[PDB]
Amino acid sequence: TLCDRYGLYVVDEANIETHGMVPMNRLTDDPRWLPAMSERVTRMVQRDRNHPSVIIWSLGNESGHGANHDALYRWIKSVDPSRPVQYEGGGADTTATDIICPMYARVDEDQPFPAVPKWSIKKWLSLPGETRPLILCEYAHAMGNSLGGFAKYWQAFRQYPRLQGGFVWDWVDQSLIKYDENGNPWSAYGGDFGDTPNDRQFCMNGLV
Amino acid sequence: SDGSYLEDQDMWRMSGIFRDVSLLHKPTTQISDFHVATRFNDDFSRAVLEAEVQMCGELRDYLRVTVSLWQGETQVASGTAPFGGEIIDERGGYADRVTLRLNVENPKLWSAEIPNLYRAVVELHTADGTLIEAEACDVGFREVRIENGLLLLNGKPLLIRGVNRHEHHPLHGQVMDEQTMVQDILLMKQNNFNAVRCSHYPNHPLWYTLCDRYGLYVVDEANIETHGMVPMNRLTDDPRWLPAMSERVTRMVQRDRNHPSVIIWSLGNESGHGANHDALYRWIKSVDPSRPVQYEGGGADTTATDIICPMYARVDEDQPFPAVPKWSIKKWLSLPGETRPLILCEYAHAMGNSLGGFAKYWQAFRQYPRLQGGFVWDWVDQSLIKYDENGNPWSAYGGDFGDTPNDRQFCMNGLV
Ligand SMILES: OC[C@H]1NC[C@H](O)[C@@H](O)[C@H]1O
Ligand SMILES: [Mg+2]
Repeated sequence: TLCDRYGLYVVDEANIETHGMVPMNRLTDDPRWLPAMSERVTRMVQRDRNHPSVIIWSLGNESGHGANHDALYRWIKSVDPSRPVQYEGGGADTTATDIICPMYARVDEDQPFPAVPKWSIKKWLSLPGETRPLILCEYAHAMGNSLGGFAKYWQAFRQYPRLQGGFVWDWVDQSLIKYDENGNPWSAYGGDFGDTPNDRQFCMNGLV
Repeated sequence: SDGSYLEDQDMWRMSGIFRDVSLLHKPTTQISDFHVATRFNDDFSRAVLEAEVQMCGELRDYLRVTVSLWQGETQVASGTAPFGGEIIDERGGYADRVTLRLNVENPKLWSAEIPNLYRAVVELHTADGTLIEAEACDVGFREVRIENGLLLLNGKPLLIRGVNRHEHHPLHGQVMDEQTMVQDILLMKQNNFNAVRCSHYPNHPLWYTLCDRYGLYVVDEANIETHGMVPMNRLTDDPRWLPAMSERVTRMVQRDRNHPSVIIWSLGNESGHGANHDALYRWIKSVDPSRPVQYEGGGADTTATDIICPMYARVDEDQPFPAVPKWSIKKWLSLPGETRPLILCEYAHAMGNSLGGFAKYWQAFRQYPRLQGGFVWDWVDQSLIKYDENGNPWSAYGGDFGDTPNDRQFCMNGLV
């Protein structure tokens, strides 16, 4: 409602992420989990389809690429033809996405990982057969004293018509407040609550 | 002559009888034309050689044509037939033509790396076996095509290491001889070139034979350039000049279509973009579907080209001229709708102490699949020899002969 009134475009994302599985698509390629995944996508579209601020649907995050993704992609295109669908998993340019949407691809340098390469963004646009626009679903990791090289993305976004921008990672540091002996508040991160194993300061990635 | 309006290339303007003169004796019943074509299976393990032969003179029942294919001293395939094509339309077929199909198993493929040639002999003879005349050419088995935005030879993506070459000799002007042609080809291959662009006219006929034998890819170009017109397409958009332009393209294709080294046809150079270009583009695609057609004029990506072929576009920087912008090459590939491969028909101007930034093109050509290389401008400096008072030779350029107006040292652009 507030994004409708003040004016922001929204990408609305299904609550599905299975990053800790080996391989990443162990559940999303299995037909017994297709019921559970379909509830997460269908109920989101049925709740949010009337908001003008929502302009793109997303199938979730970091779940590899399985046949359950292609089925749900097609379900949305059929009940709501008015918004594009995007999905980054499985190498960012699968058949479950209308937009090429890499995470952390660089402007000029290739990162040629097996199965899921991250081409540089200028090269990706022009791979034989490729016609979709490219919007980074995550770029420029803002962890601590960071954002070096930010100007180089903005120079590319303005020069190339099919590079249409991206989403910085991310808005706000996820730190929590603890109290010392004198009751003075201090900012805490992973491991400060006796939680174990944990990933330490990696939860603080914000611009604010 | 009025032909001069079509011959405005950047070069010395000279005149006379500058290539060979011959007499040829043929019998009254003769072979008047023949074409050779090669078709392949998915993995290049089986080929069909298709030869079409046409005759002139009086048709008799006893006439026969034989085509044999030789690899060195070994006959590899052979076919014989009487005259008479298949039915073509409601009025019948060509009585004075015949098509032979020869099967070849595991043919050795032609490329610039390994230039394997066969010899095709075409005999016109009687049924009892008296020979009337023979003709022959060198045959290379190769397939050139554009598939999914890439230019492929024999199923693999080419990387063109090309140069533009003019026919120029400092003593003899525009007269070419075997010795100079061979010297150029050796130096080109010793310096890692695999391709040459005939800037900007058909070459001496021996040139194509030597590129077949030593292995270079050739771009063969029609003698049409109208650079000095305002605007550049004043003649090429005018239907009264369509006859003159069509003779320049059709006669080149009819002379050179059998050479394996020719892999791309070009419609000419710097003539803007007019409707005469689209018509001739379509004429070639229809008589010779086996080679792509390219044309740079009119902004390098018009409907008269199968390949985007800019001249002097930069790697990273745009040059946004009105009507005919030169995008940087990485950006051009990805303009909305664009799917063709990009090969620069001229890049890296080698005038004097030059070629700075050359490494930056080669880094891009290797990183991007649809950037498939280009042709440097150019091979040899066009300077001429003058003599001083003591008879000492010195190298001369525009203006040194009292020619006026002239363009000074701009004629010297070579790597050698
Ligand atoms: O030397 C400049 C160069 N520019 C482009 C032309 O095609 C060439 O003939 C030559 O004039
Ligand atoms: Mg010119």
